[PDB]
Amino acid sequence: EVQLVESGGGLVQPGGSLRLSCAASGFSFTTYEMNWVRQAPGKGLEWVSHISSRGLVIYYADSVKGRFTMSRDTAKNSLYLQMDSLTVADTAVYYCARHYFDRDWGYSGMDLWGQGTTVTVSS
Amino acid sequence: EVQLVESGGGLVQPGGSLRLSCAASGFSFTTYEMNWVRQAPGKGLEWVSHISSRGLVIYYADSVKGRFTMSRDTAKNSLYLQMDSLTVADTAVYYCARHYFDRDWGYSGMDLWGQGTTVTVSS
Amino acid sequence: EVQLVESGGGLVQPGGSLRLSCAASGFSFTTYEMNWVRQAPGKGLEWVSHISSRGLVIYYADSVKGRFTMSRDTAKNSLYLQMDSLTVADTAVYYCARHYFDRDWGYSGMDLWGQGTTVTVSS
Amino acid sequence: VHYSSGRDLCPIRGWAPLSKDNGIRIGSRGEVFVIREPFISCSISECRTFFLTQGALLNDKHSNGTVKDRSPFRTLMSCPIGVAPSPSNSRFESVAWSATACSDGPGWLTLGITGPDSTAVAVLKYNGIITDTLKSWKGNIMRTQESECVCQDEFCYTLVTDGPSDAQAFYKILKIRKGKIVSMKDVDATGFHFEECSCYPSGTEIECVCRDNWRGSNRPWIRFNSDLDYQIGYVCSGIFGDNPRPVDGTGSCNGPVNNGKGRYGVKGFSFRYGDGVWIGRTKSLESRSGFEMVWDANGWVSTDKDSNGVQDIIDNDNWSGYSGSFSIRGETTGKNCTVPCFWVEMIRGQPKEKTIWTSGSSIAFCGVNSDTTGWSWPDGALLPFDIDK
Amino acid sequence: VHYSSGRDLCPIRGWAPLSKDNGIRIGSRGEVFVIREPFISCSISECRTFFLTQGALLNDKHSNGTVKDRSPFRTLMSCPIGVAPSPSNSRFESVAWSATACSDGPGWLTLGITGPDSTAVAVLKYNGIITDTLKSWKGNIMRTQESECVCQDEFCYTLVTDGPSDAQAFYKILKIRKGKIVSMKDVDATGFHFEECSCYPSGTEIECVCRDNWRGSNRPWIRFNSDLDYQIGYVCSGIFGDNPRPVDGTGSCNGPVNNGKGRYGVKGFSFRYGDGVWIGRTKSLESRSGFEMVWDANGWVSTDKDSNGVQDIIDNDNWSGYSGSFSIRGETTGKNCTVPCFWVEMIRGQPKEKTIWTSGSSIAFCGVNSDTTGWSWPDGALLPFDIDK
Amino acid sequence: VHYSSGRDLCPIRGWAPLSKDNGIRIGSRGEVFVIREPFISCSISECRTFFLTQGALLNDKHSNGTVKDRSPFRTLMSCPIGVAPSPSNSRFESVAWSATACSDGPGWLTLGITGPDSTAVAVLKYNGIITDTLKSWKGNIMRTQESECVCQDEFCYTLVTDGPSDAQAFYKILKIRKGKIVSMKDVDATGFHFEECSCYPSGTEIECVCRDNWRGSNRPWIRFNSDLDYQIGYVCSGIFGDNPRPVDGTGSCNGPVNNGKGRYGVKGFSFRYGDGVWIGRTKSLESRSGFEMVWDANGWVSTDKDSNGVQDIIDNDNWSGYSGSFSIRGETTGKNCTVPCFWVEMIRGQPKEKTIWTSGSSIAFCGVNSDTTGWSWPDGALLPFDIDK
Amino acid sequence: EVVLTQSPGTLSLSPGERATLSCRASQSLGTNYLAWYQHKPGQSPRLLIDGASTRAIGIPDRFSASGSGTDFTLTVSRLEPEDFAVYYCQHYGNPYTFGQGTKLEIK
Ligand SMILES: *[C@@H]1O[C@H](CO)[C@@H](O)[C@H](O)[C@H]1NC(C)=O
Ligand SMILES: *[C@@H]1O[C@H](CO)[C@@H](O)[C@H](O)[C@H]1NC(C)=O
Ligand SMILES: *[C@@H]1O[C@H](CO)[C@@H](O)[C@H](O)[C@H]1NC(C)=O
Ligand SMILES: [Ca+2]
Ligand SMILES: [Ca+2]
Ligand SMILES: [Ca+2]
Repeated sequence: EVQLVESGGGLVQPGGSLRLSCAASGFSFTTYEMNWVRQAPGKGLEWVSHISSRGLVIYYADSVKGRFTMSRDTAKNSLYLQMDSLTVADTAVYYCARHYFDRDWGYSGMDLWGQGTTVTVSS
Repeated sequence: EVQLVESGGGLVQPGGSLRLSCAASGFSFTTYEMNWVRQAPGKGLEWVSHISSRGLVIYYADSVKGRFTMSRDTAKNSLYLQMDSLTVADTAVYYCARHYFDRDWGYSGMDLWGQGTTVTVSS
Repeated sequence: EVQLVESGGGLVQPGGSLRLSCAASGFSFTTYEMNWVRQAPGKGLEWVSHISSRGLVIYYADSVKGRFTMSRDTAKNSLYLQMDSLTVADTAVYYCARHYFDRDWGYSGMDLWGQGTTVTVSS
Repeated sequence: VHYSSGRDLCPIRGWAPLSKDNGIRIGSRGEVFVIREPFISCSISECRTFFLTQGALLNDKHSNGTVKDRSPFRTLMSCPIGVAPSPSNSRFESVAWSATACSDGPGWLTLGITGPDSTAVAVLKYNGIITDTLKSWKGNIMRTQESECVCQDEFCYTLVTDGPSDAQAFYKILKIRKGKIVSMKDVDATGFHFEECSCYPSGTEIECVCRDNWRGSNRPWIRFNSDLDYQIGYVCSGIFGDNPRPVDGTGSCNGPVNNGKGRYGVKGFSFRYGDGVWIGRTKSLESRSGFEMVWDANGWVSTDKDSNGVQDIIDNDNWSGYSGSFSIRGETTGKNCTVPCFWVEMIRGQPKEKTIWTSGSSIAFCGVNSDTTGWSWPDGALLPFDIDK
Repeated sequence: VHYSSGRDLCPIRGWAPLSKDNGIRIGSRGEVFVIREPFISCSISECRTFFLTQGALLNDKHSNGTVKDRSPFRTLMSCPIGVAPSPSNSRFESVAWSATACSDGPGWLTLGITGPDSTAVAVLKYNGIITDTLKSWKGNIMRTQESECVCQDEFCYTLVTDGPSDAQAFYKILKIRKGKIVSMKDVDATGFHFEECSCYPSGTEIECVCRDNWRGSNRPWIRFNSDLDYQIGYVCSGIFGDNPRPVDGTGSCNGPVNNGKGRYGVKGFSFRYGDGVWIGRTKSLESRSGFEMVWDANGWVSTDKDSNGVQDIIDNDNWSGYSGSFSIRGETTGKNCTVPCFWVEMIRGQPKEKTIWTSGSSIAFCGVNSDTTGWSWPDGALLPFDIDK
Repeated sequence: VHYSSGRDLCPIRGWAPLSKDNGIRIGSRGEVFVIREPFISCSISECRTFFLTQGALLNDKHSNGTVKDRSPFRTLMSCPIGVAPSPSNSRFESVAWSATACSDGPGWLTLGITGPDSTAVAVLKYNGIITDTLKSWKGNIMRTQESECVCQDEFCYTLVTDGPSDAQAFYKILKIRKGKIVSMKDVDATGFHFEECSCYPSGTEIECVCRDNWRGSNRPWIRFNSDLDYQIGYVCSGIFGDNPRPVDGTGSCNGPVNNGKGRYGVKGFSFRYGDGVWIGRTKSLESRSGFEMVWDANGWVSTDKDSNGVQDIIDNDNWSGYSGSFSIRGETTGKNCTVPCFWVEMIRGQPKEKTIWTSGSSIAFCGVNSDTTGWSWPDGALLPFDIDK
Repeated sequence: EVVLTQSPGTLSLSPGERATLSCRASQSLGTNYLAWYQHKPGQSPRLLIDGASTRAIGIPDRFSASGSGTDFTLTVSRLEPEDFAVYYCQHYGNPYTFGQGTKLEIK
């Protein structure tokens, strides 16, 4: 029963901050690679961030650079996104997604997604 | 084909005595624990007596104490209840029931019941 | 495909003779015991003859003794019953039947029958 | 080192469990042969189980009507003690529908009978190399013990029967060395019937208890030495041993006691201790159900029905069958005496239950001079299987 | 060559993986027994896994209600290390529903208990030949370690329990040579409860850590020499080891610490190094889930809750069970130190999941004085099977 | 007797078939593991096949998605040559998702890596007893050859990689005696990439041909002696060996030749004979299909594309995979030359076909100086199986 | 002594919705020795729930029980017209007691 569950969405006045969490069950973070993806209202998907099986944070999108921090914790199997100084251009739905790196073929593709959480920024 | 069969019910004038028997098939009394239970007319169940898998008569209900003697016989796989000095308050249906004692978890619960026999006390 | 097939029936004037044969397939005569049985016109079955796996003719019915000779042949798996001095009381249907002798329990019973052949004696 | 002679049977107070197969419980999903008549024989380094297979697997289409014994497909095979008779565990021994086999310390001798009902032939092998053959002498089903033979001082001894199953038969003792027959003797026992003998070594002689299928409900015994001189008789107790049998009463040790239930029988055993006897017998008087071991302190010289202790092996609600005796010798254990042991067969299927096949499993016990207990060690399979529906 | 005496335990820093069965993953399509309580014992030439079978195969009709332990069908068998317990890989050892077995260098000693609840009997074999028997002395369920015994200088030592499971019991130490009992001693431990002891050799003595099912949430220990003189006590740390247990607090090494969660327990182990201790314990306080190894540098003389390093074996989301300790000796490795090792059982089925059966697999680790890592090695089966629907 | 040093490779003209498993053809109805990366290693008395199992059986529910390599369930096992990897034929060796193993005449050394992606640990065993451990030094996936190691004059040599798969990595040579590490050396190869090296003994040195996974389509080689002094380079021929590769052209033996198809690769091998070379390569430029053996008489000193004879092993319509090299030595055959041999893996399942699993079988050939032939020895399974529907 | 009080006294429901039966002790049980039995007139009782959580072998999936401390609850997810009986909670720890029962009839 492999699954992911998001938490932490809500409404924030501009300039604020939030802390989203993704909790996993059925597997371990010591072998798989994790991703934060988002969908804007009425727009297509956008890749936000990617972390490796080893802890290194390989990539951040240019729009969220300097304000977002991706981190994890393997003792509790949890993933965190700390976001600061929010803009009205960050209202969205967020998913945590999983994919793999093989040392013979390599980088299969995102085959497990969480149900997603909603965040809004307004007055 | 594990089963239990009761015998010995009937009508007794007050002050008399009876001897009920429960005959088992499919298993042995050298590993399982046995019980006499009863249902009054129009009332809920009442636990009467408990005997262990190695002879000790662990429990007798306060009401039947001093007048009821539980015993068994493993060579014939039979259980006996000798009841003496009957009261009008002993009209009932009697069942023999089986349960188990594990030395790692312990005392599962009564999962096999006999079909039951009827006894009446009146004039 | 264990089976038996009869042959040799027909019409014979009284005082004549015939030679009936039963051919077997699927098994051997070196382990099984064989029998000739008959059914008369409008009458129940009658046991005629019995031969043993060791080749000895154990039994002949009283009504047909001195006139009937049961024999076999294992190289061709065939059974023969030459009959002599026929009477009008020999019009019947004949079957060859098979049964077994076990050295622990013994003498199971006739479980395989041939389709049967017809013989008539008249003028 | 060869099994020597002169050592007596060990003092015993009870019987302790040795092995259990659980063969039909595993054959429900695994690959297990359809066997019957399993016996146990021990050598200087290991104990093995020999059995006769019908040539088919359990829970298969080919196991149809395997209640019949003589067929060109039976074979004699063997496996280690207490292990399921699988095609991956069994070692081929011989081609036969009747057989026996023992060891003389270093190696294995096997005897196996095959062929038609009237001209059967027994082949004798030593370590897999055919060394001798014998042919039927009375033109009737020729058969042997179906338990181990006794091999002492390099010589092995067997007993072989031929003739009718409900009248007088004819009996030979065979004395064999290193796989080939060196002597044989004709037993003259007018009024007796020996079948399926169980033999053990006592003193400087061989002691055997056999089965009577014509008119006896007690068991006959024979005793002989290396010159093939024999004493014969019946067990003299009033506690009868054969099934079917009459209620306990007055026995006799000069002739058979019929009392209405002599015809038919089962393979059994008794151990003699001076004047007393250990009798292995089933609990039911009509069927093959239950099994117990009875100790009778006058069982060899007196005809009374009283005993001195009973220990039970299988209760009255479960099926049993053949039983047999074997020995574990001082070259293995290291003592100055031979430890007696026995085994019991447990039959499932026809003719008593609703299936298309018949098979059996085994349990084995050995005697000890210390504290023991009595319980029930049944078969435990839940019939019928999938193929029976 | 026999396992001598005098060599101390060996200095370690961590634990390195040794073996994994993958037994329930293979039993989904292959032939694998339904086992439980698997332990590991090593001799001069090989290491073997002993286990107790219910007499049935996995994913079969006969595996129905195999949560119950005492039955006439359990047997003790053994297979090589790290191999699936198949009918084609296993060697029959004994008939028992409680058992233990060790080696004294050349050969194998086994002890197995069978019989009714009130008159159970333990049979002692050496290399497959029955050499001794013992009978219950208090008329209540008689039981033994379910892990290896310690055999040094040709003498083997075990501990045996008898009596109630929630009150005072009665305990014996048995000293055995070449398969037969030469001495035994009655342990007088008023106010204690020893069950399922795990024993290892230290110095010239034997060290055992046991389990309390009456009123303890820490673990009791016993130490004795070849004259059967004993010291007894409790583990003196405040980091409790039993299951269920309360939160960590103040410990005591003169008596049991209950704190409301003493009743019941699991088989466990601890290794003593001078003043410190290695404690093997599960991660959940109520269930049997997870497993970790804790190093406490004052764990044998101080009652504080502080520790000095934790390494984890199974994470908190997976099932565990029994655990035990064994040793690999200098006659095999060639050192002057004894290498300590442990094994963990992993239980699947009832009472916690929705099936008709209960089984277990195993993993095994050994201690090394070098760089190691911590990860998770769970069972990995995908329940329920086909028969459960 | 230990495998000495000084003997040169042996003169050959062609390759003769040695073994075939037929593993997936049997796993359709039998019990066969789901394996991958099978290699072959020989000792003084026998040749064995080592393989890495996913912990599941073929045609089962647990073989769902076995295209992924690193998991806590993989194990390293071994079976005799040419026999199906069954649970009843295989002997447990180690716990690992990357491994290697050789022999030094009398015994077996195994190395197996397990643990998380960032702190993996390699355990070194000699005859089943844990003797050493090593830990990752760069915090990235640490991996080894997946073919035999070379063991001469009691010392065994391996090469181990750590670091990125598409940039500069870091390499060590390990020198081991009787199971424990006695030395190691850091290879300084700025601008190179060694992975999955295949090694054989030549003269008084060890010769290895490796895999370039960063920008190379030819193969890099390393040569070293017992003091761990190394020479490095590339194969100097213009007949490229990696996969994928561009069309044949101008080669180079001072650096990698990319030509747009360097990234990625497969495990391969080449045998050096003075100035010439035997190159083992697949027939398709984009996929892993087919296999042939090419003889180039200037392949080690010249960069031309011309060759001097081709013999084919698998035709262009069938799947291949990894390939590797092993040796059979003069202590076994009795010559003064070392016989070179190779093996080929054949992969079925994902990512190229429509199933839920991935597995592989093997074939093995040895070199001879006599008349030979070229044919096709494919896998021959008929996919998909029952579980895939 | 543990006097097990079982509520509600009488329950009326239609076939298709969810039912809950509560069994509550007087002093806290020191264990999880509480079992649920089902009794239908003209038959011997039947074990439903064992150990206050584990379910007996061969019993449908609409039944599930739980609870702790002093409060225990049995729930039937979707009633079916054959599931109307009397339900008893029993404590086979110490001391031995039975409940008085809850009767489930048809609306
Ligand atoms: C057993 O054999 C009989 C006789 O050939 C046949 O009628 C019957 O169908 C068979 N039963 C099976 C194979 O189930
Ligand atoms: C398990 O056994 C019980 C009888 O003890 C039976 O009611 C149930 O159907 C069995 N389940 C199986 C064989 O699936
Ligand atoms: C394989 O596993 C996936 C879940 O990982 C599941 O959706 C799929 O149905 C499984 N297929 C089979 C045939 O087992
Ligand atoms: Ca008789
Ligand atoms: Ca406790
Ligand atoms: Ca490349």
